[PDB]
Amino acid sequence: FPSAVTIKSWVDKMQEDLVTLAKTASGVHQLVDIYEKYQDLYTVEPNNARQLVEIAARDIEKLLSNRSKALVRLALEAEKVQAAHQWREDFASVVYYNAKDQRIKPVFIDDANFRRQVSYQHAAVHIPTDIYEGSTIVLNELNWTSALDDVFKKNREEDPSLLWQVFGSATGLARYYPASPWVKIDLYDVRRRPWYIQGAASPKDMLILVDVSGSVSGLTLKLIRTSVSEMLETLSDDDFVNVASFNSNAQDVSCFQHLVQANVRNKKVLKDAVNNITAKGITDYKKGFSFAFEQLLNYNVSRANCNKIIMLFTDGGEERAQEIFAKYNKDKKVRVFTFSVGQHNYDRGPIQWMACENKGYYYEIPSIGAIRINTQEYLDVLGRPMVLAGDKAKQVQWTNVYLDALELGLVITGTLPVFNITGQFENKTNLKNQLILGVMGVDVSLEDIKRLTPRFTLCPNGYYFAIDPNGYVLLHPNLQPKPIGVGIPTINLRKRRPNVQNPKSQEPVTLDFLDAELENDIKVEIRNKMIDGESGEKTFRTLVKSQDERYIDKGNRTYTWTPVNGTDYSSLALVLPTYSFYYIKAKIEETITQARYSETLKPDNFEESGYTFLAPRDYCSDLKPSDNNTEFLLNFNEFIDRKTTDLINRVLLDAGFTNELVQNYWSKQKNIKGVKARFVVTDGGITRVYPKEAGENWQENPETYEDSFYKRSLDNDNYVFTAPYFNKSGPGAYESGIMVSKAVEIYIQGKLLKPAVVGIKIDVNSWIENFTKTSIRMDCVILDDGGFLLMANHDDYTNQIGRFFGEIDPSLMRHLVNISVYAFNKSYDYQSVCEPGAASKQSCITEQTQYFFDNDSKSFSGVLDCGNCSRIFHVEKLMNTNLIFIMVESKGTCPCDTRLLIQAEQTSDGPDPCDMVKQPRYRKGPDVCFDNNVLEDYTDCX
Ligand SMILES: *[C@@H]1O[C@H](CO)[C@@H](O[C@@H]2O[C@H](CO)[C@@H](O[C@@H]3O[C@H](CO)[C@@H](O)[C@H](O)[C@H]3NC(C)=O)[C@H](O)[C@H]2NC(C)=O)[C@H](O)[C@H]1NC(C)=O
Ligand SMILES: *[C@@H]1O[C@H](CO)[C@@H](O[C@@H]2O[C@H](CO)[C@@H](O[C@@H]3O[C@H](CO)[C@@H](O)[C@H](O)[C@@H]3O)[C@H](O)[C@H]2NC(C)=O)[C@H](O)[C@H]1NC(C)=O
Ligand SMILES: *[C@@H]1O[C@H](CO)[C@@H](O[C@@H]2O[C@H](CO)[C@@H](O[C@@H]3O[C@H](CO)[C@@H](O)[C@H](O)[C@@H]3O)[C@H](O)[C@H]2NC(C)=O)[C@H](O)[C@H]1NC(C)=O
Ligand SMILES: *[C@@H]1O[C@H](CO)[C@@H](O[C@@H]2O[C@H](CO)[C@@H](O)[C@H](O)[C@H]2NC(C)=O)[C@H](O)[C@H]1NC(C)=O
Ligand SMILES: *[C@@H]1O[C@H](CO)[C@@H](O[C@@H]2O[C@H](CO)[C@@H](O)[C@H](O)[C@H]2NC(C)=O)[C@H](O)[C@H]1NC(C)=O
Ligand SMILES: *[C@@H]1O[C@H](CO)[C@@H](O[C@@H]2O[C@H](CO)[C@@H](O)[C@H](O)[C@H]2NC(C)=O)[C@H](O)[C@H]1NC(C)=O
Ligand SMILES: *[C@@H]1O[C@H](CO)[C@@H](O[C@@H]2O[C@H](CO)[C@@H](O)[C@H](O)[C@H]2NC(C)=O)[C@H](O)[C@H]1NC(C)=O
Ligand SMILES: *[C@@H]1O[C@H](CO)[C@@H](O)[C@H](O)[C@H]1NC(C)=O
Ligand SMILES: *[C@@H]1O[C@H](CO)[C@@H](O)[C@H](O)[C@H]1NC(C)=O
Ligand SMILES: *[C@@H]1O[C@H](CO)[C@@H](O)[C@H](O)[C@H]1NC(C)=O
Ligand SMILES: *[C@@H]1O[C@H](CO)[C@@H](O)[C@H](O)[C@H]1NC(C)=O
Ligand SMILES: *[C@@H]1O[C@H](CO)[C@@H](O)[C@H](O)[C@H]1NC(C)=O
Ligand SMILES: *[C@@H]1O[C@H](CO)[C@@H](O)[C@H](O)[C@H]1NC(C)=O
Ligand SMILES: *[C@@H]1O[C@H](CO)[C@@H](O)[C@H](O)[C@H]1NC(C)=O
Ligand SMILES: [Ca+2]
Repeated sequence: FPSAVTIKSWVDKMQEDLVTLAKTASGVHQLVDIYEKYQDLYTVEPNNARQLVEIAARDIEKLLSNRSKALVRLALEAEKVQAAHQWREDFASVVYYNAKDQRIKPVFIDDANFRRQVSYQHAAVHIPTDIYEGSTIVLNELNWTSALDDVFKKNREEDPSLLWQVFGSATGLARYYPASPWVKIDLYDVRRRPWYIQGAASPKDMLILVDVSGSVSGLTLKLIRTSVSEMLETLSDDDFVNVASFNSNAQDVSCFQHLVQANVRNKKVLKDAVNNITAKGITDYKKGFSFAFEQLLNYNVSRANCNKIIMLFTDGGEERAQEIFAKYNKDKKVRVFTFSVGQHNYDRGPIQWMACENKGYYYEIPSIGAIRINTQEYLDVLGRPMVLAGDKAKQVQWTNVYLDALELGLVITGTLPVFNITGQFENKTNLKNQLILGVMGVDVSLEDIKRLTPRFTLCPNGYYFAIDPNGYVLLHPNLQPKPIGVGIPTINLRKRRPNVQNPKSQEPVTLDFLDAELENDIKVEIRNKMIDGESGEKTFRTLVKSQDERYIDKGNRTYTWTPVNGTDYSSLALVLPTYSFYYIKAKIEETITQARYSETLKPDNFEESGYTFLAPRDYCSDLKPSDNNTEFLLNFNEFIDRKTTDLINRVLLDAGFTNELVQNYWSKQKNIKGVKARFVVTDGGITRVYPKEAGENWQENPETYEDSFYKRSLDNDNYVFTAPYFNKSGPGAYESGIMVSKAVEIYIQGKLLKPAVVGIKIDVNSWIENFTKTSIRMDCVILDDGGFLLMANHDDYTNQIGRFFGEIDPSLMRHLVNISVYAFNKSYDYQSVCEPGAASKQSCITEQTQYFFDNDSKSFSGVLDCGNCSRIFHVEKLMNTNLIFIMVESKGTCPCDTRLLIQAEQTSDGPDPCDMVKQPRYRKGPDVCFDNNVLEDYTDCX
């Protein structure tokens, strides 16, 4: 039973230790004087936030205008060549490429924009392996499409760095220049690609009715459970659905009861509802359709207000529901596509009738295999209103982000339909002009937009970002490839085969603005203002998740936004802290001075300067080191010695200042008693570790803007203690020790600049030795921001260093959150890969529970009562630093091993989507839309 004055005097002894050891060993107060002394070699220039945003909006506008324009050239030529064709029937005269293996076998160049072998002299062709022998529908369309060869080749010379041009086509071919070898079974139908089903129709309020009566059971039900799952893959993220069965009565076997958004997530609820359909009852078709036309009302919701589709997966029946379409379809504004599946011997008579009265189109499905071809030809009917406005339907329609099939990265496509002009201005009988040919696509990699958005003048905390009218993400730096979505991934191994590659999931990567950052009632008000807003900034105190999900910091974010002045399929946001409005412009003028700076950077001097490491960056002719930063550093010296424009000027100025911490403050100390290894990480990407012997175990990412502790120490105005991983793979441990950090504030003529982070990596053993000799002059735990053990007595805990305290003594920690200090948050990360459960690596949703300090008052006294043992806590925060000191009495007396508070990530389901739809997230759909011309002429279907 200790006493509070004696404890607080003893905490203030450990406070004055770790602070004074930090100020002496790190050259923090010495390095400011280095930055103060050289008042020259600067002109500190502002960022201005705004002026950055309007300039970077004009380049993202011109990039989508430069490539977009090319689309018009491919659409104008493709149609021109299509008029003069004359339909050859025999083919004894053609020579294309067939990229899956007369034909061509050309030369290949290893090229680096494509990261792959390209040709530049031919287009390649992908004919899906369901189709082909020479069948003169395919073979004739290789004829006129060969003309687009000159115009594909034209646009590389007009503007380089174009990625894949592509003409998709309604018969399934793809010509794409540059020609390249296509990447056991290759499924890949181009007509079901999100970039085709997007610019091939207008958005869609679908409603799927599924006959679940007693007559569908058997084969013809199993084809409906497959075909709805193959139907819903043809929906973009502007399209809405619902799935409704009918039988005796009617019901929306989905758990939604109205129309939903057809996200990645909301389509998964439907694929578990459809796969648990039972089959029993009596068909009636009158309680069914009258439930279908009510759902396509409900204006209450927030539908898209466009092509209304009722799709029908019945088997058969003798019921023309004539009393219903006269009730609801007098104005003929609901297209009804009807499918009739399986090999039932029923009456297909009425089902053909329902679709040819209601501008529909009857389809038929014999078996599995016809499912992929039939449920995509339903978009040729929806293109019928678009072709009748061919002067003004050629807008450009950009697709929201998805992974390329050729292995390029995240790419965004621009699409434009190509329509059949073969009589026009002469007009003509005009027989089948009411169908499109295909869609021209032009890719942009998001790296090419990131080339436009420089992330190296703003503090590593600052970053650009961009939101598309459905409230999803182009440039938030928390995206990364790998698909996202859905929940706990159950795979049984008791069902698979020694066979097929388990297909590649054409799903797009749609991250929500509320699920990249932390959800807050201000950032909602930002997004709903940013999604259509004209201009606005807001400065506020938020929770900022740290880059590795250990920690939560609290800082001031001043961010602003503006729309793209051209297209409206994006709007940008430059994000800046309050201490990053001013940056350092390098300005070096003597040419001897920067020559001496280059001397320092050579690897010959690591005994004198130490282990210097130089972050991978951009210039003319270099690469990305695969951990061989030594190879990058030698290549970088070859850049200087050939030189004997601002990144090259900054790093040379940065090395010259981090030199004078070594040769003037660390060379005069020479292996201090304590510490373990001094380190300096700056922006400019020069991280130096002084001794170089155990500094080879510096296991951190040398790119400083991706670096996990550099960003944290800029926010806090004091010492930050990081706690290392436990086991981690390897020796970061006792062998490594724990770290200290403090950013470096600079006082130029009334301004605030924080360029550098200076740190110490504390020896674990020597700081044990003070900690126990101070106690002779009881169960003590040093515990940081986040519940991680830094050190402790009792020596069963020192085998744990860095493990979260909830897996040590949870009864303290479940208590300690319940009395404030420390609170938490729980966010979701949609892209974390984990292992599949029970019934190798794939994507899943993980929870992330991150603990952090709440109030002030660094004195928390209180008593814990579990039962029949009680014990007394004295929780004391150390001042001017990031630490809690806890005095807990006697593990010893009887335990309470109830459970564990567990950090790290746990595989979980998402939020409840049945409740998430109720009050959904504000959004705005496009404005065009095309439906119901007077002409049309519906006399096909059949
Ligand atoms: C915990 O262990 C540390 C060793 O890793 C000890 O740190 C050293 O303590 C010395 C005295 O406490 C300091 O000496 C002082 O150094 C300054 C500048 O170097 C001189 O101006 C002072 O004259 C000198 N003191 C005297 C009496 O001459 C060491 O600088 C210091 N090491 C560092 C890196 O700061 C801690 O003392 C030890 N904790 C306790 C409570 O003993
Ligand atoms: C599609 O393929 C056909 C052939 O499979 C191409 O037709 C060919 O077109 C060229 C020029 O239009 C013809 O050349 C002509 O030759 C005659 C003599 O034979 C000459 O008098 C003309 O001055 C002209 O040079 C060629 O004969 C013709 N081939 C056939 C079999 O008729 C057509 O060009 C292809 N389409 C595209 C867009 O490339
Ligand atoms: C663009 O639309 C036009 C319609 O104006 C399409 O032209 C027609 O295409 C069909 C293809 O089935 C041709 O039918 C074929 O005619 C030959 C006679 O030479 C016959 O032997 C075949 O059995 C078949 O019936 C039709 O002739 C043709 N119309 C004309 C005036 O030539 C054209 O196909 C569309 N473009 C594309 C790429 O689909
Ligand atoms: C959405 O639809 C519901 C129907 O479920 C509407 O609720 C009806 O509102 C009228 C108002 O004229 C009342 O007379 C009815 O009694 C309501 N129905 C029920 C079952 O109570 C609702 O008004 C619609 N609009 C909104 C915004 O919710
Ligand atoms: C596109 O951006 C331009 C400027 O880049 C905007 O022009 C502004 O026009 C308003 C009034 O219409 C003026 O008050 C501003 O001074 C103009 N801005 C500039 C830069 O001078 C234009 O408004 C933008 N387009 C739209 C549709 O808002
Ligand atoms: C990264 O690249 C450098 C090349 O400069 C490697 O350094 C050489 O490594 C080999 C094998 O370990 C040694 O035999 C040489 O003596 C090293 N120096 C030179 C100048 O060749 C370094 O080992 C590479 N790192 C990794 C992890 O592969
Ligand atoms: C994330 O943590 C913040 C910590 O501030 C939570 O915000 C506080 O929540 C409590 C209880 O909900 C309120 O009493 C406080 O007034 C809130 N403070 C502020 C500034 O809003 C927030 O609720 C947490 N969010 C989640 C999803 O856990
Ligand atoms: C726009 O296109 C022209 C045409 O080649 C090109 O020179 C220019 O660099 C493009 N703009 C940008 C920002 O790349
Ligand atoms: C139907 O299947 C779904 C998905 O597995 C499940 O949630 C639901 O409980 C099932 N219903 C019945 C009656 O088995
Ligand atoms: C935001 O700025 C104010 C004024 O400069 C400062 O006092 C405050 O500490 C900052 N907020 C945080 C969370 O640090
Ligand atoms: C990780 O550390 C825990 C200590 O709780 C230990 O039980 C486990 O075996 C370690 N794993 C590896 C791979 O070393
Ligand atoms: C923990 O917090 C909850 C929520 O405020 C409260 O109901 C409960 O009483 C607290 N626990 C104790 C032991 O007071
Ligand atoms: C923060 O929590 C502690 C818990 O004891 C309390 O003493 C302190 O007053 C709280 N601060 C505020 C501002 O409520
Ligand atoms: C605590 O006391 C109860 C009776 O009040 C007794 O039955 C129980 O065994 C005791 N448990 C411990 C752990 O002391
Ligand atoms: Ca039936």
